[PDB]
Amino acid sequence: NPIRDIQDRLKTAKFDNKDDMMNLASSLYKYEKQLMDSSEATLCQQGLSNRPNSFSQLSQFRDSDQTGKFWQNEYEACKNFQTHKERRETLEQIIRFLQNGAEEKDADDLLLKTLARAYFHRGLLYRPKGFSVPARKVEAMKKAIAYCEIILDKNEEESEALRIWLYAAMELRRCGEEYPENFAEKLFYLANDGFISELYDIRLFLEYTEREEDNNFLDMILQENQDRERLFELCLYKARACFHLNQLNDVRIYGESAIDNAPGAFADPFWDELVEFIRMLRNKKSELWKEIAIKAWDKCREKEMKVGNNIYLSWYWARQRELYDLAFMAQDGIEKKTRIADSLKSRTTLRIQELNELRKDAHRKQNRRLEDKLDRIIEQENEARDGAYLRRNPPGKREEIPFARLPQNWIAVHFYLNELESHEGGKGGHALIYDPQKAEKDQWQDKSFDYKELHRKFLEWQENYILNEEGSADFLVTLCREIEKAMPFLFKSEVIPEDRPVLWIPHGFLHRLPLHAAMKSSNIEIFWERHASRYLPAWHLFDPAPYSREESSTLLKNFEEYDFQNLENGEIEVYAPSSPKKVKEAIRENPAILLLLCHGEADMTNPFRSCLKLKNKDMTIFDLLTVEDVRLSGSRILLGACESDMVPPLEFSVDEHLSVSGAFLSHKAGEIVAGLWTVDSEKVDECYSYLVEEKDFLRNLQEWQMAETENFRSENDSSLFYKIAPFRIIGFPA
Amino acid sequence: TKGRPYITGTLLRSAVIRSAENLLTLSDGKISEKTCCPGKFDTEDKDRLLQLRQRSTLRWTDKNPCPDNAETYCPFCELLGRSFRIHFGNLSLPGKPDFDGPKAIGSQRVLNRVDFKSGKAHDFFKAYEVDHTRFPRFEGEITIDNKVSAEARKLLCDSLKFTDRLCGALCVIRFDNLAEKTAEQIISILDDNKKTEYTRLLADAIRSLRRSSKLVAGLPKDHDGKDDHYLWDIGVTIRQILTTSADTKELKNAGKWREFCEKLGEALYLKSKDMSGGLKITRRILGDAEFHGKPDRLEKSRSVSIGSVLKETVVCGELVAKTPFFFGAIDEDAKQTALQVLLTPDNKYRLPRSAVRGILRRDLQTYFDSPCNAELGGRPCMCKTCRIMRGITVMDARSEYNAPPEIRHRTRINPFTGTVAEGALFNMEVAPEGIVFPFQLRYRGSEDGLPDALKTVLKWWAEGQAFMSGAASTGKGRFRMENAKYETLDLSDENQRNDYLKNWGWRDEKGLEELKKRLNSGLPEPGNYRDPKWHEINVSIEMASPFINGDPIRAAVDKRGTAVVTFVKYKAEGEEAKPVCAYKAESFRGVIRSAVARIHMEDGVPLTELTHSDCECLLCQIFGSEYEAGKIRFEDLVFESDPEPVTFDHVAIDRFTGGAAAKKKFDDSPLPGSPARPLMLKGSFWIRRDVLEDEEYCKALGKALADVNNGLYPLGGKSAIGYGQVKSLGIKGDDKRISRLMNTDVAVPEKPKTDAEVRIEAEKVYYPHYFVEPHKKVEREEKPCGHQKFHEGRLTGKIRCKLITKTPLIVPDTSNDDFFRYHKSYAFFRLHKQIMIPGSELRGMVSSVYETVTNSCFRIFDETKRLSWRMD
Amino acid sequence: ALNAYPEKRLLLRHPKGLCPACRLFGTGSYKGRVRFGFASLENDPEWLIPGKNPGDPFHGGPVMLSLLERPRPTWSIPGSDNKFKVPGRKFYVHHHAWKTIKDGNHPTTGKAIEQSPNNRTVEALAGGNSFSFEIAFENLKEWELGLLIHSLQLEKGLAHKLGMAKSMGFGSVEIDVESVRLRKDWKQWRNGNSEIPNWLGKGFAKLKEWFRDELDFIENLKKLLWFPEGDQAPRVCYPMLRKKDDPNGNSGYEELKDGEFKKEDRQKKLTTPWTPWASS
RNA sequence: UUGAUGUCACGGAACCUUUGUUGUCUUCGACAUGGGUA
Ligand SMILES: [Zn+2]
Ligand SMILES: [Zn+2]
Ligand SMILES: [Zn+2]
Repeated sequence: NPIRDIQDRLKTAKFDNKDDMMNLASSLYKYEKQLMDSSEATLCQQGLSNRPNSFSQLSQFRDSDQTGKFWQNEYEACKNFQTHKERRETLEQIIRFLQNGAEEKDADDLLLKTLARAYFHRGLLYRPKGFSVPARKVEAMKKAIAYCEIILDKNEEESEALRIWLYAAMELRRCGEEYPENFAEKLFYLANDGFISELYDIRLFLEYTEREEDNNFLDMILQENQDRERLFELCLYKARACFHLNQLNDVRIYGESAIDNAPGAFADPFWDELVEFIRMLRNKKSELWKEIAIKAWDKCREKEMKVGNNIYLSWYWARQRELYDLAFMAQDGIEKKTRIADSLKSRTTLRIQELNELRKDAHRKQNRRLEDKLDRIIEQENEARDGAYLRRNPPGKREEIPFARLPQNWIAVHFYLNELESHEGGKGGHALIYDPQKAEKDQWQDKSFDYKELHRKFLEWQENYILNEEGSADFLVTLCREIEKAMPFLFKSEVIPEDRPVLWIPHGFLHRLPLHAAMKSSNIEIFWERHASRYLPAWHLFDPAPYSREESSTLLKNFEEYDFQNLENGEIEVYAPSSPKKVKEAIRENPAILLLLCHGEADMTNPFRSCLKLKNKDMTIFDLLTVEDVRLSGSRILLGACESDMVPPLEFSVDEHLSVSGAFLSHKAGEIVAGLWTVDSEKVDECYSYLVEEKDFLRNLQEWQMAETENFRSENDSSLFYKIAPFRIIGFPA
Repeated sequence: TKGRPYITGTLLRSAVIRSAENLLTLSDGKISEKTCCPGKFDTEDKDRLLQLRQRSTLRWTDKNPCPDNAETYCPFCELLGRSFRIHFGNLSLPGKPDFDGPKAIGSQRVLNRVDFKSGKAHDFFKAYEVDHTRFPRFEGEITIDNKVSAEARKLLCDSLKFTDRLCGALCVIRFDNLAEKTAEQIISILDDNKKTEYTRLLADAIRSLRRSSKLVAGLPKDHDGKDDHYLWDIGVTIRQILTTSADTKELKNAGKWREFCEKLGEALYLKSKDMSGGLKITRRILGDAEFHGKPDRLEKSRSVSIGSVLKETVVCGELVAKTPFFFGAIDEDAKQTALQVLLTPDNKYRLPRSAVRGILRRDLQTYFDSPCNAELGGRPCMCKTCRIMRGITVMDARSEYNAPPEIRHRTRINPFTGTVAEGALFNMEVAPEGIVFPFQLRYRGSEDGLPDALKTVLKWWAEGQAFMSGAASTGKGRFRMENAKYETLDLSDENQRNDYLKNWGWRDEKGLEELKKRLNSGLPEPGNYRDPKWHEINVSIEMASPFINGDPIRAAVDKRGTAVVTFVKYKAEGEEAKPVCAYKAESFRGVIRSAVARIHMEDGVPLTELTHSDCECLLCQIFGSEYEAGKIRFEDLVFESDPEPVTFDHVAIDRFTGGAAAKKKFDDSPLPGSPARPLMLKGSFWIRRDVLEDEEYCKALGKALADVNNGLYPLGGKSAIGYGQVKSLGIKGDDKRISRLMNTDVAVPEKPKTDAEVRIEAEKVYYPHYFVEPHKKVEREEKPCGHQKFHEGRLTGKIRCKLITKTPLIVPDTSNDDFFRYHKSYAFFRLHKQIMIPGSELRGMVSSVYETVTNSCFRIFDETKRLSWRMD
Repeated sequence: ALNAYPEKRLLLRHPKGLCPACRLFGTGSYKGRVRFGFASLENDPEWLIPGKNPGDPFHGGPVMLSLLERPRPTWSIPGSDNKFKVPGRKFYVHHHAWKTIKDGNHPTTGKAIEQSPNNRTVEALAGGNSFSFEIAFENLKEWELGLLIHSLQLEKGLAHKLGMAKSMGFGSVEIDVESVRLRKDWKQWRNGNSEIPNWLGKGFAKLKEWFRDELDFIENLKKLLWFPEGDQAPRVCYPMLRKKDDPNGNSGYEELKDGEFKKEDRQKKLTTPWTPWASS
């Protein structure tokens, strides 16, 4: 009882004494606070005994009348709550109660230290809800600075106020903001104060060294005990200290040890510190970031979850892309550079908010195994935001598909776009061409190209295509000629042998380019006139299988704009109009040929909620992935306009979006034919009819494209090329 | 801060260049007999430029731009300056006046960005808004070199007429101490007379007087009808000071009187906050998230052709408030009211363009069912919503009604005690229903007429589903679009385009009158129509009891001297306010939310015991939280017919003397209700269809509404004495998805025969009253049973009782003390011609027996009474 | 002095909490767990006196009362000596002195009541009029409900006192419980009429726990609630100021004070139910 | 009070969360008054 506590304080209270008056104020402060909250303690309806004496003692106290000491103990209770939800709520109450005292002119420094520290800790707990850094987190870190500056003006060398000022300044840098004005001056004063044997403070002294080149604090860092909870932080700190001392062997030893014990969550500040270590080593031309970056990538790449077969999910770390660019540039083996690039591909990256959306979808469909795995990811990332400040450390792999499994006659062209290298003025685009029939010392080639103008050409066509489709035909031909100008090695027999089929594994916005339709200049030569092309989202999806021996064709049509004459009338079953129940039934029977002609809707924020527009209902991508009793091994699937409808417009050159073709490859479908942009209905009728009749998609599509190329050759009209270029084959059957 | 506003000629030049590109697309790049370049928009030293173009340049030809060193430039390159040739000057107010600062011409307002998925803002920005009615005109000079061709000037002049907005506003560009002192008197009177517990109540009641100064002459008197009121006659008195202030010629203007009551109430409000000496909470904290957009300086330059087809569709109509609305705008100086509405400088209500666009953008995303995740900065987003919103224009609207906003007082209830939580009282200004706003939407684009998304959206608004303001969860901001008329103008046709340019698009008030004659009644019919997100539920409540929705501030001011009065709201009819009695949406929402929360648990803990901050329990999913907006909206419930309040008076009886105790008057003025003439309470709440399609959400609401239907959640106050008792609750408009859950006779044993023996002798005379001596022990418990749930092992229900008189009964009707004709006469108590006994009479009668049986305390006892005898 | 501080309320509350009545009926800080509804007449009114217009039987005839004056605590507390305490809770006894009022005579003297600006005229219902009301309860113990029903129904031969002029014999009312309906949960409501005897038993056992056999306030209460039987017409009235003022020849307040109702023995007279002050 | 071959800021809903609730029978009998006498 808060009232019983007050009554006990009144029995033994000396008003000249300060220990008693602090306890009495604590009981009074606690009782008032529990009243403001509608807590169950408000059900205490009793009063104080010995009213004449209780009244006199209470009256003397009010005339005799610390706020700082009571609230300081309330904050120390926050730091011990396990959950971030518990800490975030209690920090909410402390901030609102101490706001009044901060306004007062005669404000105790203990009150101001507690409030600034509560703002800093609340700033660490702000959960992002978008691409931007939370605007509230920046405001919280700035408010903490303002309160500390009130104390620092009175005393320029206050030990705790400097630390809170420096803690918030570092987090402003981590949020993309610059350092405050006096960061150099505030950092110098803490060095004068001495050395603190705490992990969260050692990093402050390292910042002092990098700005003042003072070696006095470095030996103290290297003598720290290695029995602490966050051992990975200390190993990184000693590697930073050893590098300034030119103990390069120990930089390797401690740097490797830090990565081997790295925290599971990317929200842990270690990862941004680790990337900054590599960027500094690389900036100082030290040939040691390469070992660190490659090892950092090698452990970073296991931070993913599986959503059914071949569909992998990862959570958003803002500096993960830079780490992969660093590992790619560090690696020298072309085959090993392909392994780095292929680790990004066919993987969906979701923010913490979208992971909640997928968690709810799994709950609706009673997918408890996937829901539990998403719960751990959500909690682990949310619980690591203040783990460094609280000094806590809360506690899968996939096989590599060998490159020799490619058949000898084929040519594989892996792509990777290096944003970091392109920003530095280099050729960020890389073509990793593999020829199984050459000598092992010459099998792999690395072709570098600049993709800046190519990416701009894609964006102009994409905008002209969205505003006025089919009127963007001229911009398409200009785009297809830009593919060859960027990558002239595709038309060179030395780089790619003639008559041999070419497998494409693109990266980034290159998945949405017609690589097979690259045009080389008055006669014009198209790429498909020389090679027959296939496409894979990633090399780790390479699982060839024999086609389906069962002979049966299906045409799931929900497309009322056009009636496909050559397709609907024939040996193909026509289940039009098509509903989600009809689609699910057709998938379970394993047809030799399946046609799905319909529309679709794209979700920019979450590709798993993009849906096929069907009759009376929509079927999301997550719906397709979660259908039970699906057999589509060796089933050739032909898709209509839904494929282009369910891919959002491009925003970054290295972004990849999951669509229906990925949903069908997850069910071990043999081949998938789909258009990059919206496909003319009449041409879909003509093209898909020929493929189903002859049953040889790789050969027939090249023949059909060349047969239509002759018509284009006579007139050189962009309108016809716009209709034949989009079609491409996805998947590599045995 | 002294100075004046101005507009840069660079900003004007930017808008003219954008209009020229649109005109050159319509003419296929031809001005008279000259053809135009695409123009050059690429410079190698990109650092020197303050801003770089992020949008794509319009395309009307494939040819290369004019050479840098060229003898002649096309008319479009001449406009750009690639040939000063066309110099733009600054635009300034005529006469170059001076003002004390930015606040002398306009007010800063927060413009937030609301996250579409959560329904809550997570950042905002600020801007000064300068009213066009006060500063309508900026003047300037465009300087044109004589070497500029005629075709270039024709493109320039046509571009000025085509330029329709600048600085965020639609435009036409043509070329050719009483409150301070009264506060101290009142405070001194309060402090001298030791009446400081009334500082806040007096501040709220004085602020409510801003409606009219005639309220001072009608201020209530005591129960005797004399100027001895406990508030207005504390002192001269407060009433005389107010009466003197009202009669002052300076305060004779209603505008001057309104400012006086606001300043006086604000001054008395600050003093009341200073009085308290305990913990002090800041309610509005952790709210600053001012984030500005950052343009991308490494954006790829693009040229896009949009086609020569351009049609502008003008929709004119009315936006009519069907409910009270709240467009939030808090003034920093004013602290008495927590929540304030957006008003014009001359106190007219405002429907801002920023809110209208935000609702359109939200509704377009609802139609497409596609959230936009675009960030501030970079090239414009290319989703269907963003491309439609770039063709949309809406004009900022204000009303004719200008009466002061009514202030609603909201509380939070402690669920453990059943009483108001400590310090949980806040104010909110509320704009009235019945206000009419002139609506004009224009859409510009290459479609034939409006897009199907906008046809469906505008049809949603025409059906009364235009939810446009804040406080949506308490039924604020529902509008209907009425008198809709449209006409599509074909800007591709040269004759129509030349006529559109000649009249500045008919966007000024004079030109708009001509255009409204051309408009056709109705709206375009959507080819693909999708149902609205929200579905209306109609609720009918029958009340066979009196009702009161406590309004303490109106009780202090109403000419009726009653202590408790019922809530009333005012409807705008033109420029007049009509009062009506209503059940508040906030009160009804709180009851419905409590009915859900008291019967559901999360991990074995009742939802009433949860803090519901950073929470995602069932209650937060339906009613919302501090992080996610609610999915159910409760409106005000009005009464069918027009019941008029009646007055009931009460006295507490001293348990020792047996007479009326010396206590403060607590008479009430509720709305009458009886079994013969029940109160009919009707309204509607709206529920999102995804909530209505969820079996677990409809299950939770159905169970709660089943308890309201079974008389477990009385409405309003004074429930203990028989008020607010619900007889039945019905809902319609949900396909029975909720109402499907809203659906032995053993004789009571006879009483035992008493064993009390009283011997009475005929020759004796006995005293009328005697005293029961209490036992010395009084059993007390420190914590009574909480109200947060239906506790297991406890009992909840109803007792049905029959009262029979054994001797003549006198329960008087004290409303009329001269019933039979000084000598006072009273009739028996009745309500609506029906003879009744009020529950307060029966409550106190049975309470006294319960206190004696349980040997409880003397619940009513005049403790501070001091006796006095006489010497002999 | 402690006006601005939240602990001021703790100096106004008892150290041990709330009594049984302040839990069931609540306080300004704790909401009650019972709700009393308006009672409504079940039949056509029966009036004490016929109305002036025989056409409408929905209004009754006026009756003029005697003088209703303030209670005097100095009568129950005779002097300033600390031995004089508050005697207890006042209950008005049941009698038929309203018959004398109906005839227009004073109860004490038998002399005709004269109209004065002090007394009042009322429209009184007669005996034999029935009303209906419901009581709603929430979160009650089985002993709390059992005593509440006991406080309502009392016993055969007992009655409540309601309304104006309880001194003159107006207001004897008997309450009968006719239905108890319990909320089992949101969907089910049951009939609790069979469980009434068990609620009564637990209420009595709760009193035996608190006070053991020392239940004398209960017996004195039931004597003051006692309703006169057949052929019993107790004469109940206040004495006059002086014996000369009473035409009946009974003693007055002047004569009683220097007599049985002396200061030393007055409070024992007042706390003994049905104690005569005159023998005639 | 702009600078010019490049401004989607009509590129951003002050948005989200809190029951004016709680407690009280329109009830009722003993005085009032200060001396006076010696
Ligand atoms: Zn030109
Ligand atoms: Zn968008
Ligand atoms: Zn919750």
